[PDB]
Amino acid sequence: HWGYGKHNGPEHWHKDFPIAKGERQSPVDIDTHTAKYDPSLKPLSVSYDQATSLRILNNGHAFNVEFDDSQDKAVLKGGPLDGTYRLIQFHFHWGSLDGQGSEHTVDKKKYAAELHLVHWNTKYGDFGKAVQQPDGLAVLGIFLKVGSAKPGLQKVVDVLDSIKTKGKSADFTNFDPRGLLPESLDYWTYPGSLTTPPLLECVTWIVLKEPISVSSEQVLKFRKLNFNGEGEPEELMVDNWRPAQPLKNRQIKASF
Ligand SMILES: Nc1nnc(C(F)(F)S(N)(=O)=O)s1
Ligand SMILES: [Zn+2]
Repeated sequence: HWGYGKHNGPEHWHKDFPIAKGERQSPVDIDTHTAKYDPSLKPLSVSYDQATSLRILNNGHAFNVEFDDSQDKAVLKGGPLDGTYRLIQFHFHWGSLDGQGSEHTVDKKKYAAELHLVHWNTKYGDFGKAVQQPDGLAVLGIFLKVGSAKPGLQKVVDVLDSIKTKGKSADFTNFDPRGLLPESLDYWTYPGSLTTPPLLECVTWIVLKEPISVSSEQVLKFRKLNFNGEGEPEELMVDNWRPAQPLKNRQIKASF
């Protein structure tokens, strides 16, 4: 099935998922000189004080930190969004080397990794109905650069050794995602898609301008994870990013 290798990677996905060549695919290159400041944009509201993490899972492509989304505990509102979007999970994309790993690029610059916090529109009642709607999801993306350590990331780094291979999971309660956010909430926003199969065109992307810093040692532990299952030959989980897709005369709007 799909992956990130030469024989099942991004350039192959369109055969099973034709929407890969669609009109609003993600990620994209953010040309900062062409993005336009949008005064219609309301301020962004990230309300994560009640967030309830439950578990972390290696899904064979990345790891997901899962939240309890059976109530309005952690939500994203405002900015370009109408309504309330509830946090369901976050995950990362990262590279084999510090010069690559992000999915979005900024003036063609690639970061070492990208964090995605995935939220769904509560008006659609559940995640699987929301991904079938053009405004069903809101994903907050945050770039990672290598430099000083991110203290709030270390509890994630700490548990990765217990979910090395595909299908492993570990308990991950009481994790606070507020510890992953940069100081500034300035952002770029555009309509796009999931960046993995099934590549559904349901996402309002909100990409923060300010990256967070993580240490070399932290990202190195990311790179010790495995795409394969236990007892199979080691395939390091690296370069699980989709490259930039054609913008197709969407306009990227800036909040600043
Ligand atoms: N892991 C993944 N979880 N969600 C994924 C997505 F494809 F939906 S993304 N990269 O947020 O568009 S990747
Ligand atoms: Zn993602």
